[PDB]
Amino acid sequence: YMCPICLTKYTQLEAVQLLNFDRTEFLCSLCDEPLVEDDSGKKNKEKQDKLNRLMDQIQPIIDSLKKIDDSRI
Amino acid sequence: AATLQLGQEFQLKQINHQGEEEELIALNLSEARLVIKEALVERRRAFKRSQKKTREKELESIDVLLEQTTGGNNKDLKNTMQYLTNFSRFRDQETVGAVIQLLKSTGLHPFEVAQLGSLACDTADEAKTLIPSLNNKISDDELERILKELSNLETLY
Amino acid sequence: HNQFECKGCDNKIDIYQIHIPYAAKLLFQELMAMNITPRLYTDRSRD
Amino acid sequence: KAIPKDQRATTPYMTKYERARILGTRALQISMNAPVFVDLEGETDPLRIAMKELAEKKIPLVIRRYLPDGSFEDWSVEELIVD
Amino acid sequence: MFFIKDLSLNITLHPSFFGPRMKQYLKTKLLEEVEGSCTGKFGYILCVLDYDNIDIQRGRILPTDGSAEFNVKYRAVVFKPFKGEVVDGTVVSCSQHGFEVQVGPMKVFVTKHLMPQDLTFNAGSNPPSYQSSEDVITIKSRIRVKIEGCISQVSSIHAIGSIKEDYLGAI
Amino acid sequence: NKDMCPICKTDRYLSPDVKFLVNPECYHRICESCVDRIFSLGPAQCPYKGCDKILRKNKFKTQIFDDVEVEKEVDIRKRVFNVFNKTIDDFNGDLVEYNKYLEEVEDIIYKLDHGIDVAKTEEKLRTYEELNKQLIM
Amino acid sequence: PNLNIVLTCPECKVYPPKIVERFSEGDVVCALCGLVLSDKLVDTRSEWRTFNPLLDGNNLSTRIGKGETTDMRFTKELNKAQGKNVMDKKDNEVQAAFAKITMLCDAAELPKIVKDCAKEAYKLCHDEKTLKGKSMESIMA
Amino acid sequence: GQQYSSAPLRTVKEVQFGLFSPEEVRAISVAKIRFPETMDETQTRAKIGGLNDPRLGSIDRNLKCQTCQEGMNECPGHFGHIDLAKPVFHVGFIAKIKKVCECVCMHCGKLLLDEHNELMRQALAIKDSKKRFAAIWTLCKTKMVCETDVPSRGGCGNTQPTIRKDGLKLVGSWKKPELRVLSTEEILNIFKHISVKDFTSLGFNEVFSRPEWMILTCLPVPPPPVRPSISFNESQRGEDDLTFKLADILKANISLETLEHNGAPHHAIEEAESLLQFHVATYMDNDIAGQPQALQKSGRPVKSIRARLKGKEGRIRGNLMGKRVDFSARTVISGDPNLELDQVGVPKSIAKTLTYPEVVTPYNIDRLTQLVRNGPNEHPGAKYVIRDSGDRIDLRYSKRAGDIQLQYGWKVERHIMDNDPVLFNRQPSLHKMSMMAHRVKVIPYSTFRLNLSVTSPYNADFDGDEMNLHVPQSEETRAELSQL
Amino acid sequence: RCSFEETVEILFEAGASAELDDCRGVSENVILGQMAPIGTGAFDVMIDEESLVK
Ligand SMILES: [Mg+2]
Ligand SMILES: [Zn+2]
Ligand SMILES: [Zn+2]
Ligand SMILES: [Zn+2]
Ligand SMILES: [Zn+2]
Ligand SMILES: [Zn+2]
Repeated sequence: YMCPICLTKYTQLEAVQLLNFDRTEFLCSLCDEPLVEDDSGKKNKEKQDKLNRLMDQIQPIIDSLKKIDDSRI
Repeated sequence: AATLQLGQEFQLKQINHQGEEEELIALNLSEARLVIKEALVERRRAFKRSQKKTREKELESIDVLLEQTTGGNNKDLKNTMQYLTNFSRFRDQETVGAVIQLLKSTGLHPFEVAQLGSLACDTADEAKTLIPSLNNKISDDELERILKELSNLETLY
Repeated sequence: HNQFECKGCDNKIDIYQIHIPYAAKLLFQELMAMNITPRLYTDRSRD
Repeated sequence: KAIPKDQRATTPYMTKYERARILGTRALQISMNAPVFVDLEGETDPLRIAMKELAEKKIPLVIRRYLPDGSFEDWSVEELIVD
Repeated sequence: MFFIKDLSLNITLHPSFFGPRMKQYLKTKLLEEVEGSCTGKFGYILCVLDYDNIDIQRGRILPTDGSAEFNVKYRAVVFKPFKGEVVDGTVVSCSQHGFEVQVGPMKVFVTKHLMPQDLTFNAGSNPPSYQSSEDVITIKSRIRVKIEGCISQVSSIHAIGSIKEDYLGAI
Repeated sequence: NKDMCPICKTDRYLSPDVKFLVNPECYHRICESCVDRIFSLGPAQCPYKGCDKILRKNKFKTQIFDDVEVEKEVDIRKRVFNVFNKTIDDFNGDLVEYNKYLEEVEDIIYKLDHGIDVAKTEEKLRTYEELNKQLIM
Repeated sequence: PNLNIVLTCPECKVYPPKIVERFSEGDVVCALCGLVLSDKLVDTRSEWRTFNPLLDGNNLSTRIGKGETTDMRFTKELNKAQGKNVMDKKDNEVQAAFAKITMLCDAAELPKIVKDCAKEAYKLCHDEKTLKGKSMESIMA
Repeated sequence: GQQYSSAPLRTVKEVQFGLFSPEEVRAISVAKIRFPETMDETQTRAKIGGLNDPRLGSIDRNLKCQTCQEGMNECPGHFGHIDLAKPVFHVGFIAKIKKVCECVCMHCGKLLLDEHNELMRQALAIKDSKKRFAAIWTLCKTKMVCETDVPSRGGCGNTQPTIRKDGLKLVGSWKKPELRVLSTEEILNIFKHISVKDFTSLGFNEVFSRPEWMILTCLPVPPPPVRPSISFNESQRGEDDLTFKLADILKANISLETLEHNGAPHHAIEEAESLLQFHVATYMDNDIAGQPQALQKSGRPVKSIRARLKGKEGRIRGNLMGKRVDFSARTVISGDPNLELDQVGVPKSIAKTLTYPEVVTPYNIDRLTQLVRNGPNEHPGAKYVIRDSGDRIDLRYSKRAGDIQLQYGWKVERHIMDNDPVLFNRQPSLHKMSMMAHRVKVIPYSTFRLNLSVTSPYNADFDGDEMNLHVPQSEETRAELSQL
Repeated sequence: RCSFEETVEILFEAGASAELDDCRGVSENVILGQMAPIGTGAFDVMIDEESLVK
């Protein structure tokens, strides 16, 4: 999680530590402010992009690298 | 963690205040409810000695009578004691006493053998999935045979 | 909040509080700024 | 550590630093309404009460004297001699 | 998890208490201020047992403020969570992200995002609780959780559990 | 696909230490790296485009002969020769019948094994559930 | 965050409070009950007693030269290492403006206050489409 | 005050020195310092990631240090870091690097002549460290070849250059004479390839000082309190030198980061970083001989860190070994043939100021109640009441409250009064009789009066000599005075 | 040692040599602002127990 008002990220265990019987949702001791999740869309979306970039080397060098590994001269 | 990595304070090699090593003490989830009562009472005779100069109904009075003997902030200790009764799965120490007789040939790490006692375990696939260190210690035969005793040994109310 | 944490050791348990002259706490913080670590330990190891 | 009472070798007298530190803490304690083991015959100054207890050997403290190695003997002010 | 443990303590007896019966206030202070306390290192100190033979060896007067201080060693019982072993307890409270489960003295929190996906919160429970096809997990419902997290800021513990697998969820 | 994870395509060239596992639910080629990450949390879908078979890391296993047709049949046989271990050929002895009972068990197995139209196999699975009772009976 | 501190007597609370700073004691006190709110006040004239951001801003500076204990094979390179980052800064045209106008108003026999307003009046406009060069005199003029 | 905390209070028993691993810096650091700007780019609060971001400690007695909270008088300031573009020498160790390099093959990292030498068998004897490295460096500093085996051994076979310091630079020459000045990265890389057993023997400690830590890679940025700004007249919020040198470091770093990302004249670079190496050097110590003084825009030198500790007035001599103190007074002395040998006459005007916090007990509560009625001004009075809760109250500005109720265990800061012991001292004070404890007697006009006999120990006379008075603030330091 | 003559160069060697400085000197204790084991500080004051019978 993260409080944008402080612009600072937090994680689950902080949240449950920061949670309350009254506030079933999270405040922000720095900001006294409700938090927002994070890393959900961007990173998943990000890594798949590099996966193709990682794929971009598959038929390229790494295959031809193994084509060097046949003899390794 | 799960892999039987408890804290250095709780390392299998424990020490008492007189220094010699001893077994780590881990408790089945209701005889711990028993030793507590023993203590609270043993204080209830004692706190009152210096002061001189189903069960579900009675447990509360049993509890709360001992409560005044203690520091009163401890219905949160009762929060376990209440739990410890609600989720009690024994009585009558020899119940455990025989069960503890029964278990403690296990050849198993105490967090396990206490966990097996503590746990309402019907299946023997249970352990190898519930207590995943318990997949190749004792097989379902020696497991469930005890569990099958445990089922009857689950003395209910 | 009653929470302490030496990150960099990820410790939140083994903490102590000490009274020292501020001009010492300065001095340490200037031995650090020159990359000297004056670690302070509250019990003896050489014995 | 803990030289046994029959082997205590240090002086049986009270060093003047022991006397000064004893009367300090004792007076400090009295000034915190610690109970008083003597009849304050009109006295109201915590240091002067302390000098009175000490003269009656009624201070319930004990001196832990460290040797240079690290071990220590223990004397109770009631048994040390004052000059 | 429960244990019985040999622990030590340092308590400062303020100078007023230095009468003949100081030892009494020591034990009194002990139970009154060690029982029912969470510590990040040991857990919830529950029962000070062996109330007779507690080691109370010898006190030192701190130089300023002239208060005695004692190092008392004793034996007691403690609920200590971990990560990766199944624990049972009835829910008490609840939220939108999950429901707090009161186990021992620790109100564990199990969050659905760790529990099996088939029970997404059917928020329609009053009192709030989760209704799944296999079972409906209510406030005082019995639940068997494995603990998949913990935190120990000193004098506090919050843990994390899940019931995603078999033998889990409701009881 | 021969030596790289169908999920992350980490080649055995690029991760020689890659260890492939599949599950009896679907028998999917995959590296352990995904395996743990996928089911370190708990029972969910297989990380395959087109697999919504909810499965669990304890059920995971290691292929031996890479023949997911034999291995499943081997598993089918393993499932059979566990309960259908209650088959009687030596316990039967009649050379034709011991042939037949084996043929019968194998036909029951082949029904599960051939798997082309495995619903008589499901009927045999009922018979296998009956075998779970017949290996009990 | 708001990172802000305010003092108020928690035993009067009546106001945005009536407190006074007893400097010579290093205290602030509720002017009603005399509870001291906060102490160890830090001095306020001795600070600059021991001793231009309106122009020189945040990119700071420090005159670097040669000490007694340096030979010319290290001194002149301090004159040859200082010269690598004079164009990332337009500040030559910032300072050499001031230096120029300082050279001007001073040679013009002017009060040193005008020098500042011109050290300002450059710095405030200092680049505009209206300016767009225009000989860089007329402004300094 | 100071707020109650819970961590158990201990006392320091041991200091373990030792260098700083660049990983450790980063693990400590709360902030990556990047922009030389101090303030926010809008002439307002402060540039985050700037030279004092709020996550470092804060001052203004008005903010909260958003890392660890509020009090400018609780936050000890939290450390931030800078990671240099390329590694540089730490001035304190150039000599202890040049020396070291002359004791290890500059190619494989192994030591030069080892225990198979006889005197190495004689060197590694020494139980002392700083001489082991000394005696070893006598043997190894003159051999020049990474030998391979001399049985009665490591190899690497290379000739070992000769080295000389020249203003923050180590230039090595072989013979094969390659007078190529040595990069740091080689040395850094060299060092990272030395046996634990070697540098251990060499005199280091693999937990607290790897030799490869004498080369700075990351940089720890002290929080503001180490280098506070003088917020003066709303625009002369002047800045400490250490802020400047840090800016000047950060710039000279910021530049050199580009000059590799954007082209490489490969001699401008060789100077560019050798510039930054100069800034870091003079930051630690701007007093280095064989180098140019790094001056200020006043043309005065820059107060290096080393300068802050050097002589008197440094931290050690002038702030730790001795310091200025509260509860003291100083005035001219006079004689008095009518005071006892141990009294001192204290001007009423001074006794009204110095003060002694007494604890309310049954034995004085009424008497202390009286003083609090006299209040601050009339003499036998008092100036503050301290509530057991650590709370303090000015007696002026409490006439509004008027009557005050004392309770046991409260503390009253009364004036000093006759017979209080005070410590009296006459400087220079070069023997223990120059500080004796006297008993107050409060008298009129403003000199200290002392008996005449006491004058020869203090070595005083009455031609304007002044003597200092120190009041003990506790019940137990009092008895230290009266009894010792 | 650092408090006498050449404060920093001494402090560097210590930091290089990972000197462990055990704080038994008066001068070390002064810097930490502790009670030096000196004179009245050269022993501890323990609270007697048996004598607390009365
Ligand atoms: Mg004179
Ligand atoms: Zn926030
Ligand atoms: Zn994969
Ligand atoms: Zn007020
Ligand atoms: Zn802070
Ligand atoms: Zn070599």
